[PDB]
Amino acid sequence: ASVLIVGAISLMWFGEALARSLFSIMSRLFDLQREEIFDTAKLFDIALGAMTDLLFPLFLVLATLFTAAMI
Amino acid sequence: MTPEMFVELFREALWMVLIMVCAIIIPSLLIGLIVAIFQAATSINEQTLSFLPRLIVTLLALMLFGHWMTQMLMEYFYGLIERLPQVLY
Amino acid sequence: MTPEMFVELFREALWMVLIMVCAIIIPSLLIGLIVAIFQAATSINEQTLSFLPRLIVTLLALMLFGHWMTQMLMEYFYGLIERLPQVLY
Amino acid sequence: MTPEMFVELFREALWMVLIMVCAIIIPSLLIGLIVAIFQAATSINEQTLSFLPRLIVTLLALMLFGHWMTQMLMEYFYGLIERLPQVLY
Amino acid sequence: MTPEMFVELFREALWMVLIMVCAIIIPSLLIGLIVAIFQAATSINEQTLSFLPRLIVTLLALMLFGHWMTQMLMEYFYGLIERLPQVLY
Amino acid sequence: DFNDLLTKAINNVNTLQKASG
Amino acid sequence: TFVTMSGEQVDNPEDVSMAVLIPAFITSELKTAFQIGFMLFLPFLIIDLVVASVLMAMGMMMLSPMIVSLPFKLMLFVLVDGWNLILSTLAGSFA
Amino acid sequence: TFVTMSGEQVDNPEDVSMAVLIPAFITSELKTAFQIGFMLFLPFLIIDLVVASVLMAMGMMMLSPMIVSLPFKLMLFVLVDGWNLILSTLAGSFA
Amino acid sequence: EDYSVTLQILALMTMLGFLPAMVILMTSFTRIVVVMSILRQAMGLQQTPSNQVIIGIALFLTFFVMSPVLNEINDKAVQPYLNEQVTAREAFDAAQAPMKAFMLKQTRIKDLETFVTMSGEQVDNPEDVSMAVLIPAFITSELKTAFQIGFMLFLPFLIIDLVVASVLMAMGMMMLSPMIVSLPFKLMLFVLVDGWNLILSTLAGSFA
Amino acid sequence: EDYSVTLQILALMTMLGFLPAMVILMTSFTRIVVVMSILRQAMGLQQTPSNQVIIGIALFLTFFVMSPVLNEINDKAVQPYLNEQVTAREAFDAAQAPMKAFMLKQTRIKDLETFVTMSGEQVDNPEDVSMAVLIPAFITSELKTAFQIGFMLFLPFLIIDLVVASVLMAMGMMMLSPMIVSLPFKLMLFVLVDGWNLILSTLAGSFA
Amino acid sequence: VTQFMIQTFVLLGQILGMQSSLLLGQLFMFLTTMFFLATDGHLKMLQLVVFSFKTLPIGSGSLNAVDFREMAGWLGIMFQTALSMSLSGIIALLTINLSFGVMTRAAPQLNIFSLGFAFALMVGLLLCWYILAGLYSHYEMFWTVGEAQICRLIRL
Repeated sequence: ASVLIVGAISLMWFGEALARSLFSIMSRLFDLQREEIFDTAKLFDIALGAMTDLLFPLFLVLATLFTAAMI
Repeated sequence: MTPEMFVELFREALWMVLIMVCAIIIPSLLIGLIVAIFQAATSINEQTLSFLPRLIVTLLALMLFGHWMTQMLMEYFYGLIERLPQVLY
Repeated sequence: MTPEMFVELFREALWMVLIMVCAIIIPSLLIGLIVAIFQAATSINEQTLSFLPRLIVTLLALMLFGHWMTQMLMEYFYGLIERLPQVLY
Repeated sequence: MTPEMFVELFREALWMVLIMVCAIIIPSLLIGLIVAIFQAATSINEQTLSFLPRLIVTLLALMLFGHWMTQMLMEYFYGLIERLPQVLY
Repeated sequence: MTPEMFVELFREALWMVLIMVCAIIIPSLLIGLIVAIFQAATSINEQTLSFLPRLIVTLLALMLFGHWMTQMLMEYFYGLIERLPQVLY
Repeated sequence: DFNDLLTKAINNVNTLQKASG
Repeated sequence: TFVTMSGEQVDNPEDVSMAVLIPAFITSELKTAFQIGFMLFLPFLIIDLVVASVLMAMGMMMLSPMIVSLPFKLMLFVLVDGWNLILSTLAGSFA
Repeated sequence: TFVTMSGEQVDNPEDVSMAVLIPAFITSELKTAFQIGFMLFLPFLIIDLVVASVLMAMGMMMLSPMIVSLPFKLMLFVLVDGWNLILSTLAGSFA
Repeated sequence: EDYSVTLQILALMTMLGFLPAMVILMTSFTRIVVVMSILRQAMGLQQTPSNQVIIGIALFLTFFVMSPVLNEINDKAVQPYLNEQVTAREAFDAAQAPMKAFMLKQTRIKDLETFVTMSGEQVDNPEDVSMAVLIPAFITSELKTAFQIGFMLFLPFLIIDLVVASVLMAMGMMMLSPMIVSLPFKLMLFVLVDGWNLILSTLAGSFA
Repeated sequence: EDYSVTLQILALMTMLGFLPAMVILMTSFTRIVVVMSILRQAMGLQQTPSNQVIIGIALFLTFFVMSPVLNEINDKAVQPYLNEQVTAREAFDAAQAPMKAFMLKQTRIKDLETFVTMSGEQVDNPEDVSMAVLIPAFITSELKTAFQIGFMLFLPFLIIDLVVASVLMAMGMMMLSPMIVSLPFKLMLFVLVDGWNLILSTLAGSFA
Repeated sequence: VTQFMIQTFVLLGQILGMQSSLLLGQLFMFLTTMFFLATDGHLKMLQLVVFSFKTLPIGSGSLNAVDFREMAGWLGIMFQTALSMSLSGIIALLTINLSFGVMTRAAPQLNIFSLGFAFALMVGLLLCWYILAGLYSHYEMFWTVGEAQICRLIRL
C-alpha cells in the first residue's frame, strides 16, 4: 500500500520531468532531416541517445519506489 | 529441402536465440539471487524491491551487448542468403 | 465416414500432441520443480528467478528432439494419406 | 416462431454446451486444485508447475469422451431436424 | 427531428445493453470474487481455477433471463416502430 | 529488340494513317 | 435551401417549380430513409454489443462476435414479424 | 435421396436419369471433399496445438502461436513434398 | 511524323487507365502510406483511423509534394502542346523527363546498380536510364526509406509503453495490462506536441 | 502451307487473351509473389506494403529475369518471321522452345514424374514432354521453392520475436504484448541489412 | 472533409471501446450520421458547392499547394479533437481501473485477468453513456472547424 502511494507522490514532481523527457524524445524523433533519414548509423545514434536520456529520469522514479518499499 | 537440412537450420536458430537471450538474462538472474540473499539476511518478505536492480542491469546488458547482438543477427541474415543457393541446388 | 473412425482419428491426433508436448515440457517441469525446492530450502520466493533454466532446457529439448519430432510428423502425414483410401470406401 | 419456443431452443443449446464444457474442464480443474494445494503444503511458489498436468488430463478427457461428445452432437442435430415441423406449421 | 432526441435514443439503447450485460456478468463477477477470496484465505494460487465457475453461472444466467431479454428486445423494436411517426412529423 | 517491337508497330499505324489522310 | 440555390423568387411553398421540387423531394426522402433505416439498425446493434461484451467477459477475446450474433440477429427480425412491420409503417409513412 | 424426391420408379442405380444424377454426384463430391480436407487439416492443427502449449508452458501468454507456428506449417508441407503428395492423392481418389 | 489526332487520343485514354499505377509506383504515394501505416500500427488503434481517410490524406499530401514536378510538366510539356508549339512526340518526352528527374532524387545509387545489371543493359550515366528500370529501383528505395522513418516514429511510442509497464511492475501490480493505461498517454503526448504537423514536415520535406 | 493470315491473327489474339494465365503459370511471377507474401506476414505489418505494390515489383522483376528468354524468342522466332524466313508454324515452335527450356531448368524431376504418370504418356527423356504436363509441374515446383525461401527469410524474424518475448518474461511483465515491441526491431534488422535490395537480388539470382 | 468528421467520431467510439476493454465506433458513426442529417449538414454542403461556383469559377481556378497541405494536416485535427472529447472519460476509465488495481493488490491471489475484463467493460459502457450525454456540443464545435476549412478551399 505504501509503495504505490509514494510512486504517486513521486509522479507529482518526478512525473513532470518524466513528461518533459517524453516530450523531447518524441519531438526529436519526429523532426528528421533528409541527411538523418538516409544514414543508418545516425538513426541508431539517436536511438541510443533517446534510450539513454530516458533511463536517468526513469531510474530516479523507480528508485523512489524502491527506497520507500524497504522503509 | 531434406529433413536433415531443416533440423540443421532449426538448431542453428535455436542456438542463436539461446545465445541472444542468455547474455541479457544471466546478469539479471545473478542480481536476483544477490537481492534474494539480502532479503534472506534481513528477513524482509517484500517482493517488489528486486524489480529495480534487475531492470537497471538488464538495460546495462543491452547497452554492453547491443552492437554484438545486432551484428550477430545481421551476419545470420547474410548467412542464410549465402546458403540459399546450396538449398536450391 | 463412420463415427467410430472419426474418434479413432481424433484420438491418435490428441495422442500425437500429448506425446510431442510432454517430451518438450517434462524437462522444463522438472527443472522448475528443482529450482522451487532449492528456493524453499534457502527460504526465498523470487517468481522471475526460475525462468533462465526453464528457457534454456526447453531450447535444449527442442534441439535434441529435432529429428524425432520431424520423423514423427512426416510419418503421421503419410499415415493419414495411406489411411485415406480406407475411409473413402 | 413464438418467443416461448425461442427460449426453449436457447436453453437446450446452452444446456448442451454447459454439459460438454464442464465434463472437459472439471478434470483439469481438479488437477490444478490438487497441485495448488500441494504447493501450499510444501510452501513453494512456482507458477507454471500446474500447466502440463492440466494439459495431459484435458487431452486424456477428450480421448475418453470422444464417443460421448460425438453422439450428443449428432443427436442434437437430428433433434432439431425432427423439431422443424413444430417450429413452422 | 432534433439531434438531442437522437442522443436520447442512443443513450436509451446503450442503457438497455448495460442492463443486458449486467444481468449476465454480475452473477459471474460475484462467483469470481467468492473463489478469489477463498483462495486468498486458503493461500491457493491457481489463477485459472475460477473460469468454469464463472462460465457455469453465465450460461445459467442466460437460460434464466431468456424470457425477459426476449420480451425486452421485441418491445424495444415495437417502441421504435411506434416512434417512427415522430420522425415523419 | 523486343522493346523496339512496340515502337515499330505504332509507327506503321501512324504511317498508314498519315498516307490514308 | 433549394429555392435559395435556384435563385427564383417564390412567396409560398405550394407554388415552387417542378425543376426545383424534384431535387428537393429526393434530398428530403434520402434524409427520411436514412433516419428510418438507422433506427431499425439500433436493435440489431444492441444484440451485437450484448453478445460481444459477454464473450469478452469470459476472456474469449479471439472469438469473433459477428458469427455468434448472426443467429440472434435473424431471430429478432422474425420474432417481431419484421418483414410485415417495416412495410406496414413504410406504407403508412407516406401522408 | 434424389430418386425419392424426383418421384420416379428406378430399379437399379446404373439407369437413373441424368437430371437425378447431377445433383446427387455433386452432393457426394462435396461430402468426399470434406473428408479429405479433414485429413490434411489435422497435421497442421497438431503443430499449432503443440507450439501453443510450449509457449504457454514458458509463461508467455501474450505471444500469438499463429506467427510462431507458420514456419513449421510451411516446412511440414515441404519436406513431405506436399504439392506432389496432395495432387497425386486427389488424382488417385478417382480410381 | 507526328501522331495523328486519333492516335494521340488513344494514348491519352491509355495513360488514364494506368493512372492508379502512376500514383502508387511513380509518385510519393507509396512512402506516405507506408509511414502512415506504421503510425496507425504503433498506437494501440488497429483500424480506428480507417483505410479511407489515410489514402485521402495521402493523396492530398502527394498533390502537395508533387506540385513542383506537376507544374514543371505543365509548363514544359502541356503549354507548348496546347499552343501547338511542339509536336506530340516531343511533348510526351518533355513530360516524361520531370518524372524521371524526381524519381532520381528519391532513389539510391546501389538500387540503380542492382537493377541496371539485372536488366542486362549498357549505360554510363544515371540521367539517361530507361524509366522501365528506374521504377523498380525507385519504389525499392521508397520502401527502405519509409521503413527508416517508420522505425523512428515507432521508437517514442515504444518508449512510452515500456515506461508505463515498468512503473506498473515496480508498484507491484503485476496483474494490470500496460496497454490500457499507456494508450491515453501515447495519445496525449501525440496531441500536445502536435505530432502530425511534425510528421508532415519530416515527410513532405523529406523529398526536396 | 503455313496458317493463313486470318488464322494467324486469330491465334495471336487468343494468346493475348490468355496473357494473365501465361504470366501467373508459365513465368517467374508466382514464386516472387509468394516469397513477398511470406515476408510481409513474417513481420508485424499485415498489408503495409499493399497488394498493388507487391505485384508491381514482381511484374518488373519477372520481366527482367525473363529478358534472356524473351530476347531468344525475338531473335529466333519473331525476326525470322517478320523477315519472311520461317513458316508461321515453324516460328511458333521456335518461340515455344526457349520457354520450355526455361521451365525445365526450374522444375523438379519428382514433379515431372508424377504428372507424366498422371497423363499416362510413355515418354522417357525429360525434354520432349508436352506443355500440358510441363506447366502444372513447373507451377508446383515454383510453389515449393517459394515456401523454402519463405521459411528461410522467416527464421530471423522468429528469432527476434522469441528473444523479445523471453526478455519481457524475464522481467515478469507477462501482460505486455511482445508483438508491439518486437515490430520496430523487425523493421530495424531488415533495414540495416538492406533487405529490400537483398531479397530482390536473390530472387533475381534464384532463377538459374 | 465530411468523411474526416464522421471518422473522427468513429475514432472517438473506438478509443472509448479500446479503453473499455473491448463496434462501438459504429454506434458513434450512426449517431454522428444522425447529427449530420438532423443539423441539415447535407443542405449546407450543397449550398457550399453552389457557392463554390461563384467565388471559384470553373474556367480559371483550382486547388493550390497550400490547400493540399491544409487538407493533409487534418489527421492531427482528428486526434486532437478525438482526445479532447474523450479526455474526461479516459481519465475516469484509468483512475477507476488504477483504483481497482491498487485496492485489490493487497491479495495477489485474486488478481484481475478476466475478472478485470468484466469490471472494465461494465464501467466503459457506463462512461459511454456519459459521453453520449454531452457529445452534441462537441459536434457543433467540430462542424464549425470543418465548415471553415471548406470555405477556405473554395476561397469564400
